[PDB]
Amino acid sequence: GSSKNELETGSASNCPKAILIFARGSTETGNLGTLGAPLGDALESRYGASNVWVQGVGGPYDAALGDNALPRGSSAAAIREGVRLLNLANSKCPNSKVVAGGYSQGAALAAAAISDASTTVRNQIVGTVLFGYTKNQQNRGGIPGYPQDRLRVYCAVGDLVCEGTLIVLAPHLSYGDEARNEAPAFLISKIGN
Ligand code: NA
Ligand code: NA
Repeated sequence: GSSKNELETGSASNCPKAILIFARGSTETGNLGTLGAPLGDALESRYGASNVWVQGVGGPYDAALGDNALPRGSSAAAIREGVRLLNLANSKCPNSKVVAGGYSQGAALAAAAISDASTTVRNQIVGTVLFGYTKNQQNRGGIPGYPQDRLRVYCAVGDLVCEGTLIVLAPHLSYGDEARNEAPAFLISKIGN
């Protein structure tokens, strides 16, 4: 489908301006899902496709429904895969700008992976977007250890997963416009001209 693996396939001899690492929502196919794919497209339209590596969080992250109930909102193995990818970006391309994101379970995964990441890796992540953030309430609109200016949380009116519950209703499926417009505009501001 819409998956992207450019951090895995790219050459440390041609590091890009930006690397996006994005985690999909529960039951979404591929490694980007409905929001990661247009978010990556938008960054490639702004900077050129060869100047952005788009990477989804796959492998061990199976976006299983039951893993929402685990304490941080995803599996330990899925969070560790997020960390692994952030570290691969830092090992291959330490001076590339990293931007991160997630939807739904994937926003919990991203938040936990950024919390667990080294000071070096968190410093390289210039911007993060979270859509339908399942730990919005519990993490008070932030990511632990991550400066607020680098974050945007998109929590729709009536998306109760942002309100300390795991109740999934139609507003949870409303983020496509933000993934094509406000969210990439924010990441572009953090990457720079
Ligand atoms: Na690309
Ligand atoms: Na919307």
